[PDB]
Amino acid sequence: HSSGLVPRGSMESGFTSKDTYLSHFNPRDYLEKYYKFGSRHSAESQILKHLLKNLFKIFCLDGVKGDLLIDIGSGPTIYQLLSACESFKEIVVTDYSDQNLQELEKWLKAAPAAFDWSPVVTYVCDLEGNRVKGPEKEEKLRQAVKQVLKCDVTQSQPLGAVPLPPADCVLSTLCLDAACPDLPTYCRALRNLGSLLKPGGFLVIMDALKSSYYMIGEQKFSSLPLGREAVEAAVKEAGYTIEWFEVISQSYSSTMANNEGLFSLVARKL
Ligand SMILES: NC(=O)c1cccc(C#CCN(CC[C@@H](N)C(=O)O)C[C@H]2O[C@H](n3cnc4c(N)ncnc43)[C@@H](O)[C@H]2O)c1
Repeated sequence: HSSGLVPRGSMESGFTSKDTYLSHFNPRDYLEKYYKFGSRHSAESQILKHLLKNLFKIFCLDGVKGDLLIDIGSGPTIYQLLSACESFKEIVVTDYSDQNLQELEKWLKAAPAAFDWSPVVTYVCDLEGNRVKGPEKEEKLRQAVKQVLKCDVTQSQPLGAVPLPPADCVLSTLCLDAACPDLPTYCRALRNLGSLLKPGGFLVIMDALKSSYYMIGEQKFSSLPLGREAVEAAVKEAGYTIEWFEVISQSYSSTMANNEGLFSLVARKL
């Protein structure tokens, strides 16, 4: 093993192996290290609020809406879907790592051991005008999530053999940097994801810029350090057109990730 020197599961290829996401990725540690939302003025909270505001604007003031939205690399998180469940009749959340989708499956049952998204749900409700309070928002979301599937962005069929109608949208937060060891792997995954999108559908990606790693405590995972133009071009060569592309300076703390901001885009398959 490497021991901090380089990302775990990467001494050989240079990039954390996907089997490492089944070995050493503890979703409950991840949730508490990035989504506690306990103090709102952590570096983690400021980033999350921006993610939530972008999702709110994309899904509640912009057009993006429809019948099916497929979220890619959900991990064990549900925040990226709270504003989205207002505009899509059905949401299918996916992930590669069985540990993350069970920690997810615990949350749709509202099982007591589950992680508490209570305050995060609350912050999205006030954004959306306080039509509802938390518990109903969570219950609106829980009925919308209609499937929990094993997923792999590196495959010709990312979702394997599971049949689904073409999605009205595909979303992916903090995954592709984590899932793709290089630019050709990165570009291939965005074409694999287009495999699930109707023509003229929406691709919504938010990720980290020039980030070579992120931490969950002391276990270090690899991240593809991409710049805006690398991402801008990678998406363009996957067969999409970018309707909006935004970049913010705000970064994770040096202890958790060495990103230089995050990016946020809306694209459409040509
Ligand atoms: N880039 C940085 O430095 C950085 C900065 C800040 C945070 C993070 C993070 C992170 C964790 N992330 C989920 C987070 C997400 N839903 C969210 O919280 O927003 C990993 C996800 O990708 C895994 N995966 C791995 N291989 C895959 C493959 N081949 N196909 C499909 N999925 C694959 C999944 O297991 C899933 O867990 C990274």
